[PDB]
Amino acid sequence: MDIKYDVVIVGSGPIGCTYARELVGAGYKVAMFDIGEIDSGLKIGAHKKNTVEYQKNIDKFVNVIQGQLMSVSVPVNTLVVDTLSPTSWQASTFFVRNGSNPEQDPLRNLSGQAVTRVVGGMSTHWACATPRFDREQRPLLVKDDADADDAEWDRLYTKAESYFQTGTDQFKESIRHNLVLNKLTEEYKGQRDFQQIPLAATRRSPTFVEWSSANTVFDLQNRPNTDAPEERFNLFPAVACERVVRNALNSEIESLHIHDLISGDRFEIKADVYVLTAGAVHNTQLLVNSGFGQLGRPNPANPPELLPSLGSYITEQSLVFCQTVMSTELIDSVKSDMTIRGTPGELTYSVTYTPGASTNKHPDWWNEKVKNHMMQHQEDPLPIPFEDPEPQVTTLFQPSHPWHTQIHRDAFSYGAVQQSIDSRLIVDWRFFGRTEPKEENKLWFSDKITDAYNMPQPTFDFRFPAGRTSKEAEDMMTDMCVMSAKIGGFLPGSLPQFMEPGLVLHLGGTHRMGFDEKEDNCCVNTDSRVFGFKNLFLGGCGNIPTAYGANPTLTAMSLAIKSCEYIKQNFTPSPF
Amino acid sequence: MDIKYDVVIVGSGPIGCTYARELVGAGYKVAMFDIGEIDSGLKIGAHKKNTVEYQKNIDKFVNVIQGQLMSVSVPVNTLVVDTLSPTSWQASTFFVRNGSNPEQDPLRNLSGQAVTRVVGGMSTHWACATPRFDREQRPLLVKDDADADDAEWDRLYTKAESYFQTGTDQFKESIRHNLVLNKLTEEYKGQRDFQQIPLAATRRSPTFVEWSSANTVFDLQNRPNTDAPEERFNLFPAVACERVVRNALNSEIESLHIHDLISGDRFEIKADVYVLTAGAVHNTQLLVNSGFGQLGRPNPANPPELLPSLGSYITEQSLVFCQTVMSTELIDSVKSDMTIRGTPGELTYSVTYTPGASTNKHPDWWNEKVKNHMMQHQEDPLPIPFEDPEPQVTTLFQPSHPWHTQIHRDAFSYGAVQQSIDSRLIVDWRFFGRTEPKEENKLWFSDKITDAYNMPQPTFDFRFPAGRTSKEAEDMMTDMCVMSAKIGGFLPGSLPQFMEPGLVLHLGGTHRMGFDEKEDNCCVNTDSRVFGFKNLFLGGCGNIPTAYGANPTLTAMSLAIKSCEYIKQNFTPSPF
Amino acid sequence: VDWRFFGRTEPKEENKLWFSDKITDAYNMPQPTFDFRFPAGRTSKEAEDMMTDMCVMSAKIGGFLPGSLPQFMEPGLVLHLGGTHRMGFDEKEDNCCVNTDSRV
Amino acid sequence: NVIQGQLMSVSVPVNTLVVDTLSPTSWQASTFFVRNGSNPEQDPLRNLSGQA
Ligand SMILES: Cc1cc2nc3c(=O)[nH]c(=O)nc-3n(C[C@H](O)[C@H](O)[C@H](O)COP(=O)(O)OP(=O)(O)OC[C@H]3O[C@@H](n4cnc5c(N)ncnc54)[C@H](O)[C@@H]3O)c2cc1C
Ligand SMILES: Cc1cc2nc3c(=O)[nH]c(=O)nc-3n(C[C@H](O)[C@H](O)[C@H](O)COP(=O)(O)OP(=O)(O)OC[C@H]3O[C@@H](n4cnc5c(N)ncnc54)[C@H](O)[C@@H]3O)c2cc1C
Repeated sequence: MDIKYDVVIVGSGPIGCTYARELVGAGYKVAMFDIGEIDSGLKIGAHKKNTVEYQKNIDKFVNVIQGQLMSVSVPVNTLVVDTLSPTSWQASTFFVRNGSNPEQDPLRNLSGQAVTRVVGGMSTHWACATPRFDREQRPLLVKDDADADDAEWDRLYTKAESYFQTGTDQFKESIRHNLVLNKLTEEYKGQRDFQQIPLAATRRSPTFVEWSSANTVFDLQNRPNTDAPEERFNLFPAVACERVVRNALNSEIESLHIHDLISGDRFEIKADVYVLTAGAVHNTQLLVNSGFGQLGRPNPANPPELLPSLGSYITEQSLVFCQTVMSTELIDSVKSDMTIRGTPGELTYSVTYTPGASTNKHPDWWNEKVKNHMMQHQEDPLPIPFEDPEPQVTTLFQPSHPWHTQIHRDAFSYGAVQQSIDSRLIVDWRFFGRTEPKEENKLWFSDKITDAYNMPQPTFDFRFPAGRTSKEAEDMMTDMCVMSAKIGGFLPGSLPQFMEPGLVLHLGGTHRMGFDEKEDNCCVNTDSRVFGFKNLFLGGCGNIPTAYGANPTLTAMSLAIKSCEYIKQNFTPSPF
Repeated sequence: MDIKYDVVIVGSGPIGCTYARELVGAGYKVAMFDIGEIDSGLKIGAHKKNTVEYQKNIDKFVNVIQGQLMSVSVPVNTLVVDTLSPTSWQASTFFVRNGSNPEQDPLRNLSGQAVTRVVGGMSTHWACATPRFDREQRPLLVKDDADADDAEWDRLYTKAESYFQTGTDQFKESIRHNLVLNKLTEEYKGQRDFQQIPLAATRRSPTFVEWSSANTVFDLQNRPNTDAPEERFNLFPAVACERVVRNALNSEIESLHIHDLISGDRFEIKADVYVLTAGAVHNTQLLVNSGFGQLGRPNPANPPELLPSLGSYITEQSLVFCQTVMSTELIDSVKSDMTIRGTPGELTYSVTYTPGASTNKHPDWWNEKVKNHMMQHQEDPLPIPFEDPEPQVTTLFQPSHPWHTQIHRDAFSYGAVQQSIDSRLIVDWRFFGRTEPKEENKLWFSDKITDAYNMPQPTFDFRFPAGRTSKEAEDMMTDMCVMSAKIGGFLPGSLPQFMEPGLVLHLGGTHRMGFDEKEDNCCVNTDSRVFGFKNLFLGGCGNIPTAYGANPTLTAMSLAIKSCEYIKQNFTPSPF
Repeated sequence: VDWRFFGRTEPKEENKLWFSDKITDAYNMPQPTFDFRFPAGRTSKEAEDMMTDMCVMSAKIGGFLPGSLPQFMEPGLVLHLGGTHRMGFDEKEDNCCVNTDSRV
Repeated sequence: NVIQGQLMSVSVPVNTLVVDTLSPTSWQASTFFVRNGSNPEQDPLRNLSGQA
């Protein structure tokens, strides 16, 4: 291991890979550290759902997600167990057991918040939705010039969409996708617009989608190699990055202190440029362990030297969720162009349609698939083919419906096992609220309790803000009940509900961006540089300082691309 | 991909890897096909539990196991869902949905039986116990000379133990381990012997154990390579092997028909020698899809042409399970050698002991750990150090207790512990019964229903035989209840229970071994060669024809090694 | 607060309560058996609109209580069964069993 | 609880729950036979199961 690099990046998630891709491509000598390990196959940091086996068994992937997500702050457990044998060791109090955080108020938690420590980060298992934010949800990159701001976000998002391979066409021939898209489009005609979820993914075959991940952005292979002979990059897995060292004037970072988990050694790594992309919780943890913000229970009667806004104004979206079972009417409509004669299972049975008929409700491709299904599987009571891909439908956030929507099927940590109802009938509904940033909503770190890597234990003090955020969240639940009823009734066991705070994993604003540190109550500027420091940049959702409802990764990636522009304007790569 | 090899092996679990180690090492040109993919990291087919993150969070590994195990035969669901919306599409019958198997009788199933399709097979997540079988559980390799049989088994087991890196001291300095071991040793003094579970694992540090896997047997890297310039091996993942092609005379296999899951193309591969190691279920499926045994619901009115015993005489172990919470008396004895001054937390707190004082009940390595724990964590009410390794205690199968026992902690698809009771207190009890082989106990394949890979759907017809197997199983339950109570009372939520048939995953006898095809009712001889065929061999637990309680993998491995000795004597490597 | 919204069901000849000629109940009388589905058309469409109306209405008072989320209850839990010996003016014209004096 | 106690179900279909974890020595059913008051005439999917 070299001990000198041009650029060091902490975290190998898709935002650290954005910095790699830009900086390695421009000739910088780059090192990347991840506390976690290469597990995902020969494609380093690739999506774990890209196996034939998972794509044949997509519900099983929930268990993989559950397995790698580690809860961020678990309050002390107060469950009463009073049927132990009288001989068994029995506690007298609810003591600190099994990694729990006694700093945590159980009623002001994001109990669902969790992290993933693996090479590629959460992109090894995310659901790949990458919508753009409209102006109302998005921070300003240019003030007092809206068309210039729009133009800058358009250039960055388009680039970001190329890195992720974002598209809106991978599900265009699914019968279920079109059944639901067309119905919603018709019902809301001229009030709301429906489209495919923009997905970071490339379809390889009718039954397989290559989901994008960090690996798609940057392949994570050591360089130089035969494909990039003039580039320089080294990834170091199983390395915990613990602290950046500030110079005495707080104008520069002088080193990164690391802990190699396999050998035990602890080193200082020196770079020209330090990039932190360890996630919204862990960027904040590393900064606070390095003398930024305030360690310990916040204490206003004692102002921090540096970055007083760090870990305040945190935002996390409200999530409401339900599943439906498709209406009898919609399922009958699937075979509306068909002529069916005879009884299924006898030689006289047949299913035909008129190709190209002007008054057909469906296109020939749909009707051929129905026909074939019904004719080859005459025991099956449904018209939807067995390997039909899932619906992937959205109506994006608008002023009149200020929440993001997904009307689809995919794997999340809270997916349930359902066996009794045919899966072809079931559609998931996920509506995502925006949360106003408030100073009182905080991520802070204990000065006593440490986590499993011996770093300061994360602690949340969070409630959804009263006012607009809470009114929108309840309106959004109503919207989901109203809209979902157009498609079918709720699936028993997946009735409409707010999910545990944080489960949606879209935390932002922990190290937030703005034009001016004091006036905009922020930590980094629009180049993602930490105020006061020449050579320290932060990337990730933590930078986003606005109330958003749409999934944030694409936006965070776009900020990282602008950040790399600034780096390339201000630091020169070492000669090879 | 060449079309011609010396040896082809179907399956990359630890039994396939045994054939690979032996034959690639003896110079054969070998190819290995697996239907699943490389996921586990840059060590191909390595144990997934070997990440720093799993080992700091071992309870999460349960979720990984759940995600990768796919149920073999799921009967048609008959749960009544009568609270659907009146608008939702509603069933008239319990039709076949969600991959269920309409051939399956739900009351004669191995409902717990499941398979893993990944490179390395189940060894990417197993619990690494590798006991030898005593005479009573083991098939004869030598007729009419018990001491020669014994010597041949000892020679094979000792190689197998070398391949797996089997050891019995990786847990020797665990407090919890020794606390349980010592107490059980004393309670059964002169009646039963206790020891460490033999485990395929190597300890690397006080907090890290490298669990063994297929990778340990053979690293699965293509050859020739720098480290092995004279060897020849190619691994082809994501290739479903579908049929071995019999010659018209039923004397030889002429090719292996494969489906490349990524390109979609179907090929025939030629080899001199064909080795099937796809697991006890899928070896059987592949043979039946190739014209061996009988396809469809068994029909005596129609003897099959070849291997009439294929899929009959199947065995699976009964499994009883509970968890206990450590007794107060045992917990108090952990600290019996300590001198304690004053009062925890308070200034003057000191904990000491006298190294070597024969009045000590415990060794110095133990007291040093207790002492350090109690001084560095004075708030914690227990004297077991937080990083203490798990217990791994067994008393092996004996005539007077004819069941294998594990008294330990490890990750399985069930048995997830929880957060109310300190995990240092908890011990798992798994007792495993032996099941008599009976002809009427069968694994068969549908002639109409197919599985997710379009192969004949496996179907079980199984009950624990009445008589000894059933009597033993109930005696085993009582034995667990009596034994467990010397250590602590049951943990609420893990009370003593029989586990669902097949969850233990120790299925045997589906393609069983013997001396004589007809007199021994078997499919392969003691070289693992399919009767009548020159060039077809099977490996795995499916070979074992006896009633066994212990974990079968080491025994399967031993038979594979004998098989390789036959192959080496009877086929010549192509020139290199 | 509890929210209970009750829909009306169209009377359909095919929805029946009949009694076994073989199986008996606890008092040695013919075992009741149902053959029932909510009629498609108006009854079903109203019932779903009624669900939506409860979600829209209840939200004005508060959000759902976890563990008591909006759901259809098991058919008949409501115990308002009717029409098993129905009233009308004319036995044949009105497919009924009793007249407006409740006389058979 | 008073109410649940006095309400007797009018037609309970034959139960077809799978209990496959009985001890091997326990008496075990080969079919889903008529148990504990259930009604074999009743189609489980066209019932008023809450009628009592
Ligand atoms: C199930 C699921 C579904 C999701 N769906 C979507 C969606 O559809 N759309 C969307 O936009 N987002 C979604 N997300 C969220 C998305 O995955 C994250 O926003 C994204 O991965 C954030 O990227 P990142 O690079 O900032 O952080 P991460 O991906 O979290 O990567 C940060 C990394 O740094 C590491 N690290 C942490 N601390 C240290 C340290 N001290 N030293 C060294 N390394 C460290 C980690 O091990 C990790 O690799 C989903 C995620 C989940 C789990
Ligand atoms: C949680 C867990 C705990 C366990 N603990 C223990 C224990 O402690 N000790 C004990 O002895 N064992 C235990 N086992 C069982 C042990 O893992 C198996 O006995 C062992 O892996 C069998 O080895 P194998 O090589 O025969 O088969 P497998 O490991 O099942 O490998 C068979 C392989 O062949 C493949 N395949 C299947 N069909 C095809 C096909 N048609 N074409 C091509 N490839 C195919 C698979 O994808 C797979 O990789 C445990 C299992 C699990 C899941």
